[PDB]
Amino acid sequence: RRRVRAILPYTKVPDTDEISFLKGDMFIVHNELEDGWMWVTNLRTDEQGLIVEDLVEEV
Amino acid sequence: MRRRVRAILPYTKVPDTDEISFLKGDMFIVHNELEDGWMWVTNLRTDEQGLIVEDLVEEVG
Repeated sequence: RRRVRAILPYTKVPDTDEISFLKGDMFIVHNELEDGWMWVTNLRTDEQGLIVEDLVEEV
Repeated sequence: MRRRVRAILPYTKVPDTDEISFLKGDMFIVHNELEDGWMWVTNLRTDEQGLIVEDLVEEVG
């Protein structure tokens, strides 16, 4: 919880609500789901979507 | 991973069950789609995880 930053880029799986992102991107966490998933907002693109904890780090 | 769906109508869970209550407009992240028409999801407004019927939701985006 707080603001997390992508440690690597990521391209979403089609037909899911995952969002693609680039390394360095900052996110605000809205919900922390089971199995490391999170519903967030990417501050660069303003897109809302799912991202996994394995690809981000606390700021 | 997967997708988000939205409630088109409200629903009050049967007491003491794994169903969850929700309001029209609530957004859910789908974890499992059960062949019996139900699904295991998480309500993003309440953060509750449980069962909901697919007939009360619609696809988003």
